[PDB]
Amino acid sequence: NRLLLTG
Amino acid sequence: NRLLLTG
Amino acid sequence: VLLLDVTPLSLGIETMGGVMTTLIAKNTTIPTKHSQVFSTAEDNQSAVSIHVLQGERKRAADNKSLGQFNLDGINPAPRGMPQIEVTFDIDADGILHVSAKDKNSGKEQKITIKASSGLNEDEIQKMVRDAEANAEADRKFEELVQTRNQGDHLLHSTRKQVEEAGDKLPADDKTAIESALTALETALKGEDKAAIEAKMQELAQVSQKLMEIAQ
Amino acid sequence: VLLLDVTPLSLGIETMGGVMTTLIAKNTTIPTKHSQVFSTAEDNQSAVSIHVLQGERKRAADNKSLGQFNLDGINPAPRGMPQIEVTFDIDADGILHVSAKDKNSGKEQKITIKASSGLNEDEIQKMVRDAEANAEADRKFEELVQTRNQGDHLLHSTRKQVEEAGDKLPADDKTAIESALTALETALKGEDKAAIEAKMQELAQVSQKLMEIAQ
Repeated sequence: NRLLLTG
Repeated sequence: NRLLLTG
Repeated sequence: VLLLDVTPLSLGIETMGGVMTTLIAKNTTIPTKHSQVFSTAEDNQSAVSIHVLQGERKRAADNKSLGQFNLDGINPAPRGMPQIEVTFDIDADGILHVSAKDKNSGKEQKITIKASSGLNEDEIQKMVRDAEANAEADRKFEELVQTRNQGDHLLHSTRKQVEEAGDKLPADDKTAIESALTALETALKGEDKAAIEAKMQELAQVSQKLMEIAQ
Repeated sequence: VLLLDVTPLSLGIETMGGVMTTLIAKNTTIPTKHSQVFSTAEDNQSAVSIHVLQGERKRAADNKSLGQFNLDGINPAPRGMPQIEVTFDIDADGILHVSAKDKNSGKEQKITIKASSGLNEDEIQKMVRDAEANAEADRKFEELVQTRNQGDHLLHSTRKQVEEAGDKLPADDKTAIESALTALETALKGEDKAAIEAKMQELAQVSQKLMEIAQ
């Protein structure tokens, strides 16, 4: 379960 | 975040 | 300077999915002390089993078992909330001290492993050989567990969210969602990655309203 | 047989904490196709940025950036629920095709990277050199991010649980818990691992009643 940011 | 079982 | 005392193989513990999680990497010079915090796999879990492993394989079962012990007294809490700090400490004498401590209660349990324990020189060579021979199979196993664990989180989370939504969740939606959850739970019991992914996908396709509410 | 077309350095993306997550490992022979599912870091996040990286460093910033693109249209959902499948596909010509697909909506965005892009031969050698030179610093960085991410989950989860508990949670408890949450959130903004761990510990020590209720 790996998360990604929003840029 | 890594989980462990109960034996 | 002329020589170095080093760990021939990786040292770690078994985590959910039957995978070996390394605490101290191969070829690390001792003395050395490393730690990592883990948690419970199930809601209201009262104890965790620390299965110490030596080896380079991704499957815990394919590694050398150095022993195991339990840490109990973990107070009721949702899965993944407890903080069980596991520390691997190898001293100058080459003795490995493994400890597990519950940060809420402060309870701790330890296991001490003599420097002569583990695999012998040839066995070490065989372990490195096999790990290299099975690098692909291990990669496949690792991604399978990653998938299974992600599905388990989805299953567990979705169920919590359904309850928390109650009447907010439309009947049509809850029917689709719960069928998909049952299907997902069945998939998780198997070894077919595509099947697990298929059920997670179905769940993602019918849970849009639930997600909106839960959000 | 006489030669092999291989990837000189690891290929992957940047994940929460500014760490490089590998999709295709170093020295992999092409053509090759690997995938992994990721999710959103924040509640109601409407898009994810896919920052493609080439290199052996744990810090995304220390790797070679191959480019980036966004996948938008992600429907409202709690953080960690969306399923964004990221696929790295290198074909016979050596062209890397990176795609991100939202499993709920089926939307997909891609970036294609020419075989000549990335780092050149010497740079590859320098990258391997530096990675080895900074193996310890990278280990420290990795555990820092592991700690920060665990604290973030604790912070985020605890807050959800407090709301869900409402009046079930005694005033004394909620006061202690919320102070600890504020302290934790401040810690997460820094680089001190011990400080983050200290605040997670305090939270674990005063959240026992909350955990019982949430459970």
